[PDB]
Amino acid sequence: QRNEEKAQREANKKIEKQLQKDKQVYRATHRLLLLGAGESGKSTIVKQMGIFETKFQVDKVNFHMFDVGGQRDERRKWIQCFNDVTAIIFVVASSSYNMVNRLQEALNLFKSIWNNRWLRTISVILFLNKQDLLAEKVLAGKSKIEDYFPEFARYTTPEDATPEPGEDPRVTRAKYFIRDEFLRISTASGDGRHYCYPHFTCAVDTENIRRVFNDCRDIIQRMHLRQYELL
Amino acid sequence: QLRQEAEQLKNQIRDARKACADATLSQITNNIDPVGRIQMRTRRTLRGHLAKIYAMHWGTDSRLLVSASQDGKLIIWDSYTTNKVHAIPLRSSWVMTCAYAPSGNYVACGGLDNICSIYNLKTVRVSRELAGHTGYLSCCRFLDDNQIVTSSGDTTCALWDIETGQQTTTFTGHTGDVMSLSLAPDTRLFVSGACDASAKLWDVREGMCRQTFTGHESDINAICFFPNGNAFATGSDDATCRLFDLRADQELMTYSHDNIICGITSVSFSKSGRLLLAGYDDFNCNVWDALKADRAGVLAGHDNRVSCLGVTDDGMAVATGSWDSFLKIWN
Amino acid sequence: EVWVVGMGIVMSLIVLAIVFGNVLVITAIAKFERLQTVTNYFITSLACADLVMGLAVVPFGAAHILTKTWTFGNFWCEFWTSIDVLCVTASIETLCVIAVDRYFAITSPFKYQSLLTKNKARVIILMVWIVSGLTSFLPIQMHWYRATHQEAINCYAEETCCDFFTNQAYAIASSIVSFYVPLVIMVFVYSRVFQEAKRQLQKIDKSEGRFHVEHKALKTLGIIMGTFTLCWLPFFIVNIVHVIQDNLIRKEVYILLNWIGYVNSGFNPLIYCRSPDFRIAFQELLC
Amino acid sequence: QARKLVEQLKMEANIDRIKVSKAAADLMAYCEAHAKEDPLLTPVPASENPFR
Ligand SMILES: CN[C@@H]1CCc2c(ccc(O)c2O)[C@H]1O
Repeated sequence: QRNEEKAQREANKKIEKQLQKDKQVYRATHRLLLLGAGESGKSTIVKQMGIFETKFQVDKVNFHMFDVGGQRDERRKWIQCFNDVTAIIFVVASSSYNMVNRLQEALNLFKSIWNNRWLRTISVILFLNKQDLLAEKVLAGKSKIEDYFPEFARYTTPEDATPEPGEDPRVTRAKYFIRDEFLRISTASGDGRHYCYPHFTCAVDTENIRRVFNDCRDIIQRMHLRQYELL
Repeated sequence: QLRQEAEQLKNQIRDARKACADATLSQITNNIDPVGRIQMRTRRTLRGHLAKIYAMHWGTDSRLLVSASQDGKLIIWDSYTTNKVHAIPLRSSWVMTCAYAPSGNYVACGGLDNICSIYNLKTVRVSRELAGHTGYLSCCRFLDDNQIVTSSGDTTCALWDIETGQQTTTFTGHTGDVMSLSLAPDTRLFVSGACDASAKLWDVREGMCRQTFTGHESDINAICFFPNGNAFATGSDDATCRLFDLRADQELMTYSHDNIICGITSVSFSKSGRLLLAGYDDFNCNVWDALKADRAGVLAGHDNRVSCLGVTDDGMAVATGSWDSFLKIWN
Repeated sequence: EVWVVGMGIVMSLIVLAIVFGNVLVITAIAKFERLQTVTNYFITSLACADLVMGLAVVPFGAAHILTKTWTFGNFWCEFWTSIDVLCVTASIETLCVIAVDRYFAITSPFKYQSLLTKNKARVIILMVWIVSGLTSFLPIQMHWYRATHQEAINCYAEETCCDFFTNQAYAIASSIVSFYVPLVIMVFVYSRVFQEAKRQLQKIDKSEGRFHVEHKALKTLGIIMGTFTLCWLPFFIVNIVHVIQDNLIRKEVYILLNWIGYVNSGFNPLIYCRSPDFRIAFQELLC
Repeated sequence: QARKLVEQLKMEANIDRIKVSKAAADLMAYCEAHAKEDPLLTPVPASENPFR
């Protein structure tokens, strides 16, 4: 009779109430994808702050970072699952310009992620890890960046920049060239929907969580400002 | 070395298929009257999913269906009364497949985490967490109440035993990432389409591949047997759907149009096999007349790409689960 | 008369434009599930206010102007005036609420999801409509807006003449509730939004200056605020003045500025419903 | 690993096949025979429609 209908309606109401309660939490949290090459510093960044899930909260905001080991392959068919994440955190070792080039492989990966059809709105937060090792390599004359990257010979330091309080000009040029390659890749195919935020991080830094928080805030602010005809 | 032998065998297989290709499906079915225009309307819309949906599966009775969404929720709907019977939470938010057991008592669920989860509806807790895969798990189907076959990111497809939680047999020998699979009506054979252009056919009992088909030119995202069990249709990313045959290995008919360029995400057959409903990335589905390769209708109404598709066992309703968080049951 | 017909044609065109735009936006929001959003509830509240405006007060007022007399009852005059005040107050308050929603979404992005929800958006619209009703119907239907001077009491006694005569207190309170307070709120929130947009543009120029990577923000804020200000501020200044000064403002100027304020209801969907989603919805529905 | 591939190719190459005409005839015959029992091919009466 109608007893079954009444029971089904009660179950539906309870399920809907639970769904709203869970939806509050789901909309109150932000999902991030940690996607970088192996041994590039992903483990260090995870420690600082099939699938590895790390949840950290800053300023009463829930961030849910997801790092995927998976299988080493270039297809990345699972990348379409992350078309609704707040941002994609890209960790790359900038000191691997001479090692086997690892930097060229990372640039190709960044270009593939940037031009992906599903990731046409997700901004990318870029971490240029192992900064100290890059400085040590640059100071030593064993390896020349111009040899591995021919464009470095014609490159010149930016007129406007932010050099460190104690930094050599040579390592400054190296770091800015490494950043500028990724920035050029980001800008060439960009349409204003998603930007790239490069950061010169080190294994000894402690404020990378603040940097990620600020970049996420900027990402959401720019999304809101672009939804309306502003910015 | 063995490369010359492999090339000779491939050439022999191609020559045999050409020798068996005397006629074409189009020529024989040309004299048949066209199916005509089919108009479908959303009889029931199911709402309650917080985000995008990747899978759905009808029950043995056409009343119940289970849908998997990246919310971490596995909701079992009642199609007739648009009521949520169950809303199963998930350990991992990322889910890429779901399955509803023919017995109606068990539900499978797997995602980016390599584990496959089996839930007990009549008792809602994880009966068994089937582990052993390496890549992301892609599809699940229930051979029976105790046996389940899974396809994961790695090249291997595995047949599991729920009671023991171990791989009874493993179907390997493929190249790409396996994306979808479909069981035979007799539950003795199944196929598997993958990112590789090939779509092999596997024997459950023996555990060895029998035939392979390489008609496509891109990744295969969906696959489904003909109701006869003697043929199947695959959905690729090349904006083409092809109907293969088990008896004659060569592809029979191809379903494509110049206007559409987006890939196919999900395919399914009607009860009589006349209509090949296929989901697309153009935010709408297309109903293909299987015997003529002529479009018979358009299933529009989804705000995002359709990622799930299924036709009831009775053949009465067809439901599409898109990245738009809402199901849509047509008729 | 040739001159009389022309005003009739212009007012008929105004009515048609208002009704068409408002029904278009309302049906676009209602029919399509993708167009239902927390901001879209405020948008459809504004659309409903403009639609009831263009259906009730614009045509009856046009007939009153053309006929130069009120053929309906005195109760109908009071009802029409109350509906007019209700529509104006609801429309302007809803515009202010939309501005506040945009300010909260831009300035406080992390908390924006928590502050505004589907359930919490309904209360705000209900609050706006209750405020507008308390501003309009109560001082009019309870006869608190009636003036005391000889002309007003002579007009009110006659049932054939329907003109607006208001007291100092009611005019000041109605103006403050309807326009001036929402104007201040809009100015503040849009100044904050402009500052945020300029700051983000400066950050973008810092990050991607050498590569090609606030004209647009200025244009959008101009089309949003200038149209709202130019439509209603000229009416409200004289609304205050003709009560402060008993002879400064003539009736024809008052009515002309009131209708210039009215046409903002028609202009609203052009300003606010211009996203690609609305464009696609309008193209699908109209064709 | 090519030995496994060539063995599989040899195993799957020695199978019996029928002409495309026979398979197409079987598919057409099945579609014609089971056309009546298809609720999507032809709309069902509103009384017989569960969803309606
Ligand atoms: C009859 N016309 C009315 C008279 C006064 C008035 C209007 C609109 C909003 C207000 O807050 C008002 O006080 C005008 O539309």
